[PDB]
Amino acid sequence: MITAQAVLYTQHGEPKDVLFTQSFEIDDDNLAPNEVIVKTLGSPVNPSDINQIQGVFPSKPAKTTGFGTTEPAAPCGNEGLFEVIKVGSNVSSLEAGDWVIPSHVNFGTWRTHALGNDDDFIKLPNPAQSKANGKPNGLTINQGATISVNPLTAYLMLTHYVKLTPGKDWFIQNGGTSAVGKYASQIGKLLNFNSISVIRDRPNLDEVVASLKELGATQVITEDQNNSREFGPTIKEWIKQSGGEAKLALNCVGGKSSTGIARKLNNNGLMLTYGGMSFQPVTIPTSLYIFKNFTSAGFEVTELLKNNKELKTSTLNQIIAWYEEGKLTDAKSIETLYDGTKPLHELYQDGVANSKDGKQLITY
Amino acid sequence: MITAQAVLYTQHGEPKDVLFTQSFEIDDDNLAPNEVIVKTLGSPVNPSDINQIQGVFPSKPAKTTGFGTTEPAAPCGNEGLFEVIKVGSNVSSLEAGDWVIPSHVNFGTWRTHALGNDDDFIKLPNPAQSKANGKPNGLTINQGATISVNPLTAYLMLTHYVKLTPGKDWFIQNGGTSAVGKYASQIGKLLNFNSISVIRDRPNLDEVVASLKELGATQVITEDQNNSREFGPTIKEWIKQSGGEAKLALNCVGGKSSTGIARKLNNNGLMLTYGGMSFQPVTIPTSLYIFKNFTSAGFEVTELLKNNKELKTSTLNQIIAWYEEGKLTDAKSIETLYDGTKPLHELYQDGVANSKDGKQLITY
Repeated sequence: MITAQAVLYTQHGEPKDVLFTQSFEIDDDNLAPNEVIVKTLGSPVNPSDINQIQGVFPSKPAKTTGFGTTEPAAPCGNEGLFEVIKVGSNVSSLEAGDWVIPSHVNFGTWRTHALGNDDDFIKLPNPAQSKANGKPNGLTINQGATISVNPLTAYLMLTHYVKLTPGKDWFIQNGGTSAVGKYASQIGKLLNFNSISVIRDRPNLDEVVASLKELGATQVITEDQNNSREFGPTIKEWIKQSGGEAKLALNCVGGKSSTGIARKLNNNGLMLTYGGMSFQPVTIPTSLYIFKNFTSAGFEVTELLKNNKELKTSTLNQIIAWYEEGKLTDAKSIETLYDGTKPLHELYQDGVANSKDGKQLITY
Repeated sequence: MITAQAVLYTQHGEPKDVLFTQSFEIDDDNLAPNEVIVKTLGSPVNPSDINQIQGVFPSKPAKTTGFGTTEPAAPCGNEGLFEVIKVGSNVSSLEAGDWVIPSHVNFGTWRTHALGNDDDFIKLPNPAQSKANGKPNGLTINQGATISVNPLTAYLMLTHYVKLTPGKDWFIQNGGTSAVGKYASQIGKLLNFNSISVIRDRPNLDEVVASLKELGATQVITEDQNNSREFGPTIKEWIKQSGGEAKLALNCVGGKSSTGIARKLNNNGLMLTYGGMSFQPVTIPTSLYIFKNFTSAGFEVTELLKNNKELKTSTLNQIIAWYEEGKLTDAKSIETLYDGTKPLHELYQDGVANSKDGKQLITY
């Protein structure tokens, strides 16, 4: 009998206030034919996880008594990497030792173990399988645990909405040093898309710029330069010389930044908003809508993929392969190991609180 | 040999400063086979007309000498009602006495007469023709002179982008007392679309509200109510009881107003921005994009119909029919009759200056 820990809440609110840790048991001698037991390897703290706990995310796991609680409680975390421990008599798609991620949202990944059906999971190659398949790299635990949200977000925003002509057309994005921003630069490079990354000014600007250009940003400018028309002419010349157009804007900041990148688009431009920096609405000049046929839309990967398994699968398969082939690199997470000396929910509360330091991965 | 007057400018700027009237001549004894001569019956002062004269607008008429000016000058006005007075030998589509509007922009409708091709015009039934064919009404001159932009704008925004289910679904619009707002309220009633009109508060609010409801607004609310967090439930209750959804917002104000009507849409809502007050950018909370799959787009009827004659014709025919059936009404213009005792351009200047008193129509 396995004793496991889950991070739960009985009511919505701030993670710092409502989270707690619940012990529960999994009977590993009592497996229905299609059931699978997994043990968590790592799961990150994402803004959408927090939004779920706050009660504002579109989708959230149902509160239930399934963890043996007194009141209905919901689990936390939408993504993470697990190792298959044991499978039921009718399970062929998975076996012990396999790496898996949840097949759907609301699984609850902030916990040590889970019991599910085989179709609750999507198999990733573990490093031994990648090596046997002749691939130059295996996935790391961070790469598997963070593969389902930010890399798919970048890929789908660049490919699913407007068709950029390879070698010619441009996308522009703010939050250039964010996780999704760095994925989009890399994917833009792989797809032969030109791009401008707008970033905040920093002490080590020259280093960040060179680093982002290495990742695949064609040009890197600061927010100041995004908003200066002393700097403006530089950008239209870039687009001019390429023979293409700026067709797509990726916004995760809002406010003045979103206006700035929106103004850089050519006619019939599309902006996708997939994140927002606090109390800043997306602010677009009326003239862009009326005269430049600008469109501003939203992107949220979990809603997009909810009833589109084929799209999820093909996208995920391409990200997995790009990691195996050394074509994509993740940003390093700050990893906190759960050794059982500190309550699991506290590790995740720290992760929420410290997310400003960088991506927080709780590992096991 | 016809003596004609045109309102013109040699330099962009305020109509206050730059407009003047020139005489020019039209030789009616020598028409090319496809040519037509029209006299102006009426043409309005519209926002875009003023914009072209200032120059801030996109598309303008080219500055030439064709009106016999001592310097290159441009004509003013894009909307107008004309009567055919004489056609060329190959003109079958039009006869003397026919009513026509320009088939394209940049026509120059602030003048007494025009010479063009038969394909520069679109035929409308004059009242004699409507009446003879048993129609309960014929077009007034104002209805004909203002039919090409605002009625088409309202009709197309309501029908061309999202399908509102009759009796059930809602659109919401701001600028509820604008010319387009009032057409949209009427068309909504005609097509069984529910609508909320948001309007600025006024000393005679009760009268305006009653008037808009008679035109076809289902509900009318103030910008204060639009801004009210606490009013949310009432509006949700309106939509729930209809068993429909709010699918479509029409924005011509920007700022807080655009925010307020955006928030009132159900998930997967579409906003169309077709106008904007002063400064104001379209301000949309990041959450609408990310959590409610909100889309905000533009509408400009000139670009939409630029190469879609079939759509323009189909739409125009419906507006014409409704005017004839007495099912659609225009807002009354302040009419200023040009009789030659005052320079033509001065009438239009007075029109621009007195624009806040209402739609200004210069008649002939």
